[PDB]
Amino acid sequence: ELRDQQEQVKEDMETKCFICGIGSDYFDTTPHGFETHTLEEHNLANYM
Amino acid sequence: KDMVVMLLSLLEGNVVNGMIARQMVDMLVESSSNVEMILKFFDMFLKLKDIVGSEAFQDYVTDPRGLISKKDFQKAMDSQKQFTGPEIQFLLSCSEADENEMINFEEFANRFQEPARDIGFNVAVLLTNLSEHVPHDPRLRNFLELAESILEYFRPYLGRIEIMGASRRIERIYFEISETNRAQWEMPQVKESKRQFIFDVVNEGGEAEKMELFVSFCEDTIFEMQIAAQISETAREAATALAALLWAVVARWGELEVQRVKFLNYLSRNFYTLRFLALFLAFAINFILLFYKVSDSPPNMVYYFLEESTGYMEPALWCLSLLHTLVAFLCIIGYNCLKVPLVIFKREKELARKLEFDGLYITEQPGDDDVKGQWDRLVLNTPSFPSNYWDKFVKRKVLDKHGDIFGRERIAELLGMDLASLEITAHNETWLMSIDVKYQIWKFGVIFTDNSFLYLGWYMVMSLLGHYNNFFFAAHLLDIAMGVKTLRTILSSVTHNGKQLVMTVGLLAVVVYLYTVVAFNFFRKFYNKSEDEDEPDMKCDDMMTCYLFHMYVGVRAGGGIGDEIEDPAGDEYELYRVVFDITFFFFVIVILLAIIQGLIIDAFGELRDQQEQVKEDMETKCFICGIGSDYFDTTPHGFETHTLEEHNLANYMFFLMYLINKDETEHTGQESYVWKMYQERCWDFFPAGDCFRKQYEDQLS
Amino acid sequence: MVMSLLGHYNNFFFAAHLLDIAMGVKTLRTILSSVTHNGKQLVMTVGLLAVVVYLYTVVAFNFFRKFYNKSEDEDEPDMKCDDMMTCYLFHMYVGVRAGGGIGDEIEDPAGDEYELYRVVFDITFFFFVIVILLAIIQGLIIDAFG
Amino acid sequence: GQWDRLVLNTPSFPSNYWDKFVKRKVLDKHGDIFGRERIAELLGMDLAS
Amino acid sequence: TAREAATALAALLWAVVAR
Ligand SMILES: Nc1ncnc2c1ncn2[C@@H]1O[C@H](COP(=O)(O)OP(=O)(O)OP(=O)(O)O)[C@@H](O)[C@H]1O
Ligand SMILES: Nc1ncnc2c1ncn2[C@@H]1O[C@H](COP(=O)(O)OP(=O)(O)OP(=O)(O)O)[C@@H](O)[C@H]1O
Ligand SMILES: Cn1c(=O)c2c(ncn2C)n(C)c1=O
Ligand SMILES: Cn1c(=O)c2c(ncn2C)n(C)c1=O
Ligand SMILES: [Ca+2]
Ligand SMILES: [Zn+2]
Repeated sequence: ELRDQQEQVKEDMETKCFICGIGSDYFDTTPHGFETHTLEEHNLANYM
Repeated sequence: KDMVVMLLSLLEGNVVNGMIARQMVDMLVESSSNVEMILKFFDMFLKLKDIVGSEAFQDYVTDPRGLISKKDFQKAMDSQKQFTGPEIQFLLSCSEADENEMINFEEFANRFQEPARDIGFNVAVLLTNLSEHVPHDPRLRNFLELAESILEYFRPYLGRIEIMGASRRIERIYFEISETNRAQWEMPQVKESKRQFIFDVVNEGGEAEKMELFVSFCEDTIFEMQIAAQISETAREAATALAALLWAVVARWGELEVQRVKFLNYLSRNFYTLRFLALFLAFAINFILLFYKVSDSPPNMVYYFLEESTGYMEPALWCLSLLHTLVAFLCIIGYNCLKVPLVIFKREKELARKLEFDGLYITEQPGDDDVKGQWDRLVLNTPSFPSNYWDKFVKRKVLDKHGDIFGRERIAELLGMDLASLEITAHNETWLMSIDVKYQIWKFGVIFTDNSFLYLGWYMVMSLLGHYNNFFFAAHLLDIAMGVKTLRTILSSVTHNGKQLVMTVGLLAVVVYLYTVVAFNFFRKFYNKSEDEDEPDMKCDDMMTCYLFHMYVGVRAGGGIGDEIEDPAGDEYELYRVVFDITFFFFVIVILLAIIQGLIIDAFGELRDQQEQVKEDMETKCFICGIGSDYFDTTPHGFETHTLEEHNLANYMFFLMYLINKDETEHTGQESYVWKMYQERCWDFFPAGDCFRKQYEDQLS
Repeated sequence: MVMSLLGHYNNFFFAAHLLDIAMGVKTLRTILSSVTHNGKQLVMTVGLLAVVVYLYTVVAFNFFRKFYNKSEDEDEPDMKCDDMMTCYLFHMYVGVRAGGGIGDEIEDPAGDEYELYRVVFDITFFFFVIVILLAIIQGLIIDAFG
Repeated sequence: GQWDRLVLNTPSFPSNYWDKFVKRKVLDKHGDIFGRERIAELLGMDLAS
Repeated sequence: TAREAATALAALLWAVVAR
């Protein structure tokens, strides 16, 4: 269960944007939606 | 054919309900009798071959000459009843009669087959495109109904793709798939590569990697097809029964050059069968090996062979040793001639694309981080760098691209061409001496880099050294583990959790070492494994001996360290030792060993689950355009329609090969556009989440 | 019926009719069908275990013949690992069944030659053939039933 | 299929099937393509007449 | 059970667990 938790942390981080919640689903229709979204639109470091 | 090509090029680019398509069908109606007559001609002369090839028509043949009379001709096509009476009369008028009222069925069928193939295909393409673009056309329904047999015959050769590249509008493109392409695609040699690629690309999961590796696999598959085309054309009884059962379950001066070529083709054709039979010989030699026995003196230890019918099997091992060695060497030659070109093509393509975009040497900073990237250096200077790759102008293209910035003369000496005079002469327009050394060093270096070739080389070393000691053929028994998929997964499960496994093994070693330290510091009195009181053997007075004994006994036994410990009854430290023994049991037997076992079995379970999930995801959604089956469960038998016609995976490689084959000036607008799009190495022509139905559901009907 | 008629010839044969309980109950039917559900992987796993124990027995015959004495009496030293067939049978009968490696059966090392190599061989046999193969068989069967 | 070939050319072929007229349907479907005599020999029927 | 074997085992263990 612990190992599943560390795996789920990475899975949720990669399939969902932390800043705004939903992600990689509506953006997935646009090519490279999630990558651009997390690099420019909604990024954790840019808020700090 | 030129007529219909012009017509369909005129129609190209139309919307679902456009004036062009409406006028198209209106004009087709305006010549209803004429187009119907043409379609009837095609239908009759196409069903002609089906009629003639049938056994029912063959039964009416009653002449050793092989020519059928006109009366029997009419009777046969009356029995078939496919052709109407006036149609049979017209066919009789068309008969190439030899003045004896006898007509050759074979010549009559074959003569009017080759010239009409292209035009029949084009007419079928036109009719299919009109039906697809404008479904609500009652007038076109009659023409489609008359175009029944022609469409069915030309359907396997026909293929449909739905790339979107113009004005963000999805459109359909049709082309001709030759019989040779599909026939060679049906070869299971490329089918296995298809399975491996469809596993690997889904395993990777990269968004752009999908299309990138798809195109890379298409290029590699085309190269493999080229290679294939160029190369084609008592206890003994129980032990014997067990071996048979195992085998059953597991199994289920120019003349010199001509001979060399024939030998290479022979080895390349049945390399896999050669490997299988080599495995069987390894089984046989190990089985024969299973009957040895040692003795004190020869018939000075002696390894002498003894069993019933020595003449059957003692020379058998002797001859099969050499036979296995020769078979394995032929296996090396076959592997060198078969698959090494494919990997060298992969590496050449990868380095060329890196040199073009990443510009590894125009920037001249490999960094020496990767040994492969460093070894990539020697081969640029060789003129024969791009020979294996289909393109050989990548060096000149990169020169023209980036020599204005980095200096043309700088990369003139780097990329291996003689000088700018070499390109000037190119624009102007013994075999031993033609061999370039550095290219060969790079070639065999990358050959010695690949894992499969080293596995086969280790096989060579073992087979050659097996004559030094016959027991060394037991190493060749590992092909079973390296063969069938289940044992390959079993072996890979060990390496899957390598980091975790080694770390927990280290943790177990740490725990046992700490327990050894405390056992020496407190309980050195109890470790008395000796029986005779005259010469006691204290198992724990030195660190190394005590630690070795712990690692050897405490973990292995399962009961704990106390099994070999003298019973602590009625003595000091009795409770301080019962605590130590119970915590040894609870921390070394029931947890850590269980942790390792669970790690191994869960790694294997995860590997099997991922293998099943690959096949599942194969069906949940189509990976070309990233569309699920939800839109097509709304209609009966829908996802099959998508896979077969809309975004079929097999038809894309046919489309690429068809683009390669025909010349540039014959490309249509869509074909030229997709050619340019691929040449730019930008992948947006793919549907990319947009199917035709998604755009045109309103008028799809 | 055939077994029942055989039973009249010898009553002992009526014991084979007790297997009908398995087909009678759904749970027992699933229990027996677990073996044949994943029998493909199980057969090759058994083959792998046989291959591994064969490698270990040929290694033992090549280098460890003098540690395989099983006869307590010194008058008649019974060399269990005297021939390939006998040594392989002895391993496949005792080592896997014991569950604690072959060290329970082989005479323990007393600091003689090959002591380090002997302990490495014994520990790797224990690991590979106990913690890996038997555990995989157990997990495969229980996971198929689950 | 090799074993079920044996039950084609015998009477009372649809003993348990609801439809006892499958022979006529198979005839009317495939006799034109495969010849009436061949279908008659295969299906075990006496004759088309 | 000599110095060389223990040294090699400890070196391999440290090399693995260092990273
Ligand atoms: N708000 C967010 N900030 C950062 N990453 C996010 C965010 N939301 C989603 N992600 C996803 O997490 C990924 C990065 O996560 P993480 O910090 O674990 O990776 P990293 O390996 O440290 O990053 P990188 O190698 O790109 O520097 C992003 O590429 C993106 O897919
Ligand atoms: N582009 C695609 N998108 C989604 N599914 C596809 C696509 N192309 C093929 N398929 C799937 O392929 C399946 C056919 O696979 P099948 O069981 O016939 O064997 P295969 O592994 O593809 O090998 P082969 O056809 O070469 O014998 C179809 O049922 C379909 O689901
Ligand atoms: C000859 N040829 C190929 O063989 C080829 C290709 N693209 C991929 N391949 C395999 N191109 C553009 C090409 O001209
Ligand atoms: C009389 N009958 C049947 O007996 C039958 C059937 N479908 C199945 N059976 C058994 N139909 C359609 C039918 O008409
Ligand atoms: Ca043109
Ligand atoms: Zn699609």
